[PDB]
Amino acid sequence: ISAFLKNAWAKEPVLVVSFSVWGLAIIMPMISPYTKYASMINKATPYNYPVPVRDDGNMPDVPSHPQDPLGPSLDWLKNL
Amino acid sequence: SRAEYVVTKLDDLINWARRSSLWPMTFGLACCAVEMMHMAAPRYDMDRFGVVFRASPRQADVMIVAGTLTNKMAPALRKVYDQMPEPRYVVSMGSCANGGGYYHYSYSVVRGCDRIVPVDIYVPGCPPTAEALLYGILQLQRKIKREQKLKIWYRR
Amino acid sequence: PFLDIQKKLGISLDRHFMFLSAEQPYKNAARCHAFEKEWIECAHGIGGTRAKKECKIEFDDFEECLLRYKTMRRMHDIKKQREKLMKEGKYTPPPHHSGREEPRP
Amino acid sequence: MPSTFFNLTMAFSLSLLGTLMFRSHLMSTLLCLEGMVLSLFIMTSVTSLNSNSMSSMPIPITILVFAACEAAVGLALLVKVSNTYGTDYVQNLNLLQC
Amino acid sequence: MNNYIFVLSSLFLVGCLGLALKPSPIYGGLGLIVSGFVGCLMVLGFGGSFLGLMVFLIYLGGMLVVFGYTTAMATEEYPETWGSNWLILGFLVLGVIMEVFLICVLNYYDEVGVINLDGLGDWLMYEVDDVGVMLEGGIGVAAMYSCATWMMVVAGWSLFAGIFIIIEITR
Amino acid sequence: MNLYTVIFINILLSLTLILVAFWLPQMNLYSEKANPYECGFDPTSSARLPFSMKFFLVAITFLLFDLEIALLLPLPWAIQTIKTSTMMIMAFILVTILSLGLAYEWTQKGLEWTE
Amino acid sequence: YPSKETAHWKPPPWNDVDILKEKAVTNMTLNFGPQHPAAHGVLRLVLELSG
Amino acid sequence: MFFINILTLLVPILIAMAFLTLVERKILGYMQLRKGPNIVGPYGILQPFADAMKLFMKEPMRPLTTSMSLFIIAPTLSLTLALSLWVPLPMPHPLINLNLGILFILATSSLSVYSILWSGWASNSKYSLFGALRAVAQTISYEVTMAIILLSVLLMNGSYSLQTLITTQEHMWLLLPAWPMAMMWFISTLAETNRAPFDLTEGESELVSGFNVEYAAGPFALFFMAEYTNIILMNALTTIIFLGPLYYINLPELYSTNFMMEALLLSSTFLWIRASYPRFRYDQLMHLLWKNFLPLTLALCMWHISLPIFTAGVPPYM
Amino acid sequence: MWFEILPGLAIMGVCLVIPGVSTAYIHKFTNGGKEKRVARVQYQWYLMERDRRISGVNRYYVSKGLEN
Ligand SMILES: CCCCCCCCCCCCCCCCCC(=O)OC[C@H](COP(=O)(O)OCCN)OC(=O)CCCCCCCCCCCCCCCCC
Ligand SMILES: CCCCCCCCCC[C@@H](O)[C@H]1CC[C@H]([C@H]2CC[C@H]([C@H](O)CCCCCCCCCCCC[C@H]3C[C@H](C)OC3=O)O2)O1
Ligand code: SF4
Repeated sequence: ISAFLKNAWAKEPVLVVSFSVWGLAIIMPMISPYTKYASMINKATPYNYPVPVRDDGNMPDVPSHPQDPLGPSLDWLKNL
Repeated sequence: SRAEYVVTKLDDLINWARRSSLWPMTFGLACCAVEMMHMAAPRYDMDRFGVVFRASPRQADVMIVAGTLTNKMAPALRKVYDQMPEPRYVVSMGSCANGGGYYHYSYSVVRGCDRIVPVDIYVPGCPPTAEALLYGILQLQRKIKREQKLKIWYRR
Repeated sequence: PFLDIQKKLGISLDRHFMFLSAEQPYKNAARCHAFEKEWIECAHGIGGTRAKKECKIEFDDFEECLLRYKTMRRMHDIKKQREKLMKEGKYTPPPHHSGREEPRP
Repeated sequence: MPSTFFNLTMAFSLSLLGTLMFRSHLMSTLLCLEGMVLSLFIMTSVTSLNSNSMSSMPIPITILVFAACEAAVGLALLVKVSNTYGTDYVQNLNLLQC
Repeated sequence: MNNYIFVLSSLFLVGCLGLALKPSPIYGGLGLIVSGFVGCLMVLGFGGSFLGLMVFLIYLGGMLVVFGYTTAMATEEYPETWGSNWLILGFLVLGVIMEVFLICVLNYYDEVGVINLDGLGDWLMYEVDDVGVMLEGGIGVAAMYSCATWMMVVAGWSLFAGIFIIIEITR
Repeated sequence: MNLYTVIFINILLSLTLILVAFWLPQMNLYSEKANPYECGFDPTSSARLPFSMKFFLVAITFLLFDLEIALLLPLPWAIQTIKTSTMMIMAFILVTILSLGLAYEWTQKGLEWTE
Repeated sequence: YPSKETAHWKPPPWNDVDILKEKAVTNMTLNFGPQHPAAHGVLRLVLELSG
Repeated sequence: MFFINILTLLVPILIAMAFLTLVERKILGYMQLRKGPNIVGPYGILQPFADAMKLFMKEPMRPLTTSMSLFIIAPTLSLTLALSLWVPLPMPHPLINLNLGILFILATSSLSVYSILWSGWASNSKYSLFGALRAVAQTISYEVTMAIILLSVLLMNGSYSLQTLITTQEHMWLLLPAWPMAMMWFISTLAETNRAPFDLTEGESELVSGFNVEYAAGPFALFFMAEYTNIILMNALTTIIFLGPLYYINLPELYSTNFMMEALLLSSTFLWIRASYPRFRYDQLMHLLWKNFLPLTLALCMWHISLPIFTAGVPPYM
Repeated sequence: MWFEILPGLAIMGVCLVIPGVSTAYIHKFTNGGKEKRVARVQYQWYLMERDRRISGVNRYYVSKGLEN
């Protein structure tokens, strides 16, 4: 098939680049290491106010003050 | 001041715009049109005088009747001449178009385009040199330079 | 529906945006979200020929919230009376209804 | 909102009244279907924007995807109508009389 | 200013009425673009920007094919305009006078409700959310790719299948 | 109101120029001048006669491809979605689906013109 | 049940392929006249076109 | 204060396009060993004024076979759209801000074709019809491609507004990542405006003039008023979309100075191409853009759909 | 020679700088020496409307500092 692949490359290159990049865009997301970071960045953007939640003495893992170390953090975004 | 003086300057203004934008028509019949191309060729550029060739008679000011005008073509030339919006000019080019030229005595040649369209300037020759036609175009430009159309309007 | 295939397989192909209070794209409550949330809760299990009369008090509220027929008729009445008083020269509008007030932040 | 929808609904009605009372052309009838969908698209668009129903916003797009496909099929039919009668007229589609 | 959407809707109705009278398809397209162009505006007046430019970007492309097709199949030696037939013109002025008679007569019988002549412009927006982002119209359309994907496949298939449908008819 | 002014300023400008075009110059009208041009000779038939095209198949599929972009222009706002995976699959399928339709139109001589 | 209304009806053809009066091709004619710049001078191609 | 701003955007554009007519005749002439207009003024600078004056003092006609309404409304739309289409253009601050700026371009740029269709059909002439029935093939060929390219280009910009493209290219030209598109954008844009080698609607050889063979001097200029301000525009957009000049917020004047340098350079390139290649046949234009550009453009659309996904480079909105 | 093209471009280039430079300066003249604020979301319009009503003079290009 080597001749056919390069014969088309020699005569109709446009239909080989289209097929090549078509397969490249399909496969690249699976191999990239940053593919999972596309979702997290779109979870960071706070378009709506973060509604607070009452305390009943049984809500330990959520922070009290905004700038406290016991909540979700974006320190991985600053260093991406 | 006199109102006549302002009129002439407007007359010279409208004439000037009609002198430097004289668009002929790509209407070379035969054997002078080869020297009508040379006029458009590098040596004697017509774009210098704002003279640009356009195919449609609706967008052509002057008509260069270059080449023998025959009976079969005579109805077509008058039609094309009619389509040109006024003001329009005609520049008969060469012996075949001025009079009958070399074919004055033939059975199918109208002896000069002056029988079919009113000619403004006659450029003699066979073919006229590219300069000879250019002298004709310039001598046509000096014709528009003295129209006196708005000046007479004040007198009417 | 005619075939409960979506329920049978459990997949909500096109039954999560039936109505206004149906989980808008971002968390933007559709206009009259509370009113129709109230109506849909009222008419559950109680079905069709029993929700057309027992939940009529709530549907009318939803009908009012969405169409707003009553507010227009009400505010149209206020405007008509306001003009009639003006023609008789018995009412002078306040400064903040004419374009001159102390605007709030 | 109330005043404009009476105008949109009657816009559909006049277009509906146009796609029923035929005339001497078949392109014109297909154009009338365009106006009917044009009225339907805007009503869904205004209602979605009026009620702030951003989950219902995809619906008006889909009407255009299918209504315009009716035109695509309608125009293809009209090619076959003309290639067999050469006039596009509607009174030439009377060959099923019997 | 208050009577801004009403004038657009009325022009939409007049434009559609002109399309209902069914002149030659050349002018039908011109009338349709006038109505479609007005259709974009009133949609914009309701706070929606993305949908408005879509009705005006899809129907525009459609009329080129309709213009192409009409000059190929539906033509006459003398195409019919809105004034070629006095009857059509008669029903055009009558239609224009008809709406004014309907618009006016509905007002007196019913003070408010379906039509509000006395109160106009007040009833157009219904409590925008003053403070807020992601509210711009068109984000909803983008839901077609998320939690509305069924509309995406069905609509996509119609375009997919349609290509096959057209080829077979034109074979 | 800023954008209304601009187009109506343009409309007035275009109308004034064309209005000045028709009333400023001196005119001399007669039948021979206003007749159709048709390269010197009188037309044999009107230009309103049915003028068959031959790219009608590409004309129809242009509509389907025009509706097709209407399903692609929302992509910039669809990328903002939290998922990023349902979007991508439903984006490749749409573009891939268009290509297969184009590929089938290719082989069936759809894009070629009727001879 | 024939009557005056349906006196002129005919049965459909057996294959449902009517013998329609074969339309005459009304091909457009264009005076590719002399003044055209592409004529290389004076030449009238009265040429039948189909698009 | 707004009305004054229109003058600074309306008068200079008219003057600039008029002086493009001279620059075309001069650049074309020099590539052909000719001196363009150098007799009307010091170097022909008055040539565009001369042409403008005569056409508006040369009788316009009302042909018997035509349709007055469309024959007269078509040129108005051409100039109205070609001039109103400069409005959302950031240089660097646009006269009006549009949240959907480029879609305004697509609808209005695609609306300019109806000028050719109505102009050709209204002027009941066979050659005028041929020009009209070539714009349909001209537009069916490029519109599907031009829209997809712009989608791919902007998909690394995030929004649709033009003025966000300046922020996008703060550090690097958008040509460099998308030079494939910039070539397809440079041809699809050449298809619009009917500029050679895709000069078919106003064909001067196959057709006498093309959709203009019945427009006398007066309305005829209205088409050239628009046919060249649309040349400067799509060059203006291309230098904003691909050859992003320096913004430097504190120095707005530097953006325009650098902007004009590229816009003229690109504008000199449309005229340069006209001077070099022959013209396509309008079937080959259809095949060129539907057998070569459409495949690759669609394939590149997938490439740029995944590019922000497998690079974490999703652009922001607002 | 070829440099005769520059007059065609020199005063043409000026004509393509006016529409860009003029708008930037006209904005600063009308908007009190600040750039024209751009409202692309409802959040920004609420802010301009806020500044329009914050200031005694009903204009959003006058900014009140900490002087209240
Ligand atoms: C890392 C993984 C990701 C990588 C992804 C990228 C993959 C590599 C992509 C490389 C290809 C880039 C894009 C290629 C676009 C060109 C497509 C093409 O091939 O041209 C089409 C056509 C082909 O010629 P043709 O004769 O039709 O061949 C088949 C004949 N049966 O040829 C033509 O169109 C010629 C006709 C048009 C001529 C127009 C004149 C142009 C003059 C030159 C001006 C160029 C200016 C460019 C700069 C503009 C700046 C704004
Ligand atoms: C808005 C402000 C106002 C706007 C004003 C608009 C202005 C218009 C602008 C036009 C301008 O911008 C330029 C650019 C280039 C373009 C033109 C000029 C010249 C060139 C033409 O295409 C023709 C060149 C051929 C010259 C030869 C003519 C004789 C041939 C006669 C035929 C018979 C011959 C025989 C016999 C022999 C046997 O062989 C034959 O075949 O391109 O117009
Ligand atoms: S005058 Fe002489 S050169 Fe001119 S056409 Fe006649 S023979 Fe030829």
